Amino acid sequence: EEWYFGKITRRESERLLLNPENPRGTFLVRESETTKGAYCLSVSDFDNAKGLNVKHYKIRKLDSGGFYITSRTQFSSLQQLVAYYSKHADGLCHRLTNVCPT
Repeated sequence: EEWYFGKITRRESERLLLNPENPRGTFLVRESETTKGAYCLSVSDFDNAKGLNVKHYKIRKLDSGGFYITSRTQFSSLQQLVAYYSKHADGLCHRLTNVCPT
């Protein structure tokens, strides 16, 4: 619930995620703006050339009702997806480390 930001836009999610004191891996889950029914996991990242940046991963819907970023790793809920990537990056730009503040 804490990390579910609902109908926040892609750019508003970037504004919040790009706060300079957010550790790398700060994230939120939102409804996708461009794919109705899908969600997005937006994560803060960083590299030493470009600096702070946000990576967006579309979370698409399954026919069983599940969710997935890559079809190779499907979940029965967004809570299960968030718990999984908080445990290990498994291909994400970085492990989910902190829920995006306020």
